[PDB]
Amino acid sequence: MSMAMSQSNRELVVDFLSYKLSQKGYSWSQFSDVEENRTEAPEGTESEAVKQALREAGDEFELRYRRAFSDLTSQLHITPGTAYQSFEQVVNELFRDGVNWGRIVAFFSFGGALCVESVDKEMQVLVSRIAAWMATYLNDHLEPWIQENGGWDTFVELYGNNAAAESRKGQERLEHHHHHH
Ligand SMILES: O=C(NS(=O)(=O)c1ccc(NCCSc2ccccc2)c([N+](=O)[O-])c1)c1ccc(-c2ccc(F)cc2)cc1
Repeated sequence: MSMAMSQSNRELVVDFLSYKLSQKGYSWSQFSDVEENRTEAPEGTESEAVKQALREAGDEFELRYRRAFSDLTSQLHITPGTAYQSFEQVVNELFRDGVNWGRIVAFFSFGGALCVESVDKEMQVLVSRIAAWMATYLNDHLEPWIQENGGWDTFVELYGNNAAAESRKGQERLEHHHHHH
């Protein structure tokens, strides 16, 4: 069978996380140490598309929304006290109007943003904790909706273009016929 969503959540936040960490030079394998097998050329499949959309989303979403969670992040001060309580409290606030594809892109970049920042200073020990909270939220606190709408394949085929348009141009005045009369 396909048995999707079998384990594309725990390593979903870590995959995008490293994508933003390597940009700063923090890496991830060195975050909490842990033995390092190797992974030279295992291949396996590496044919995931969600990581692609979530990638551009972190950029596109960070343009039209000059102010998205400017208050949410400010309400997540990192410290030896809160963690999943305040994180879920402000996070649930995002998944309240209605679980949507964009909402899933905002909660994703929002989490990686908390790790890239906590690690940007000198705290690479609470990265698995934050990434874990987002991993569980997607494990069974959102998946049921990801498929009810269509599934990750839709989250990309719907917005994440994949050379499927086969139109190239598309402009032509305004890709429309001014139906508004
Ligand atoms: O528009 C939203 N969701 S959506 O209507 O379902 C949508 C719309 C367009 C795109 N993409 C095309 C335009 S770019 C974009 C991408 C992600 C988020 C926003 C824009 C995507 N998406 O890619 O996931 C998703 C959306 C808008 C605002 C918020 C939001 C909620 C609370 C906040 F504090 C800040 C922002 C959360 C989601």
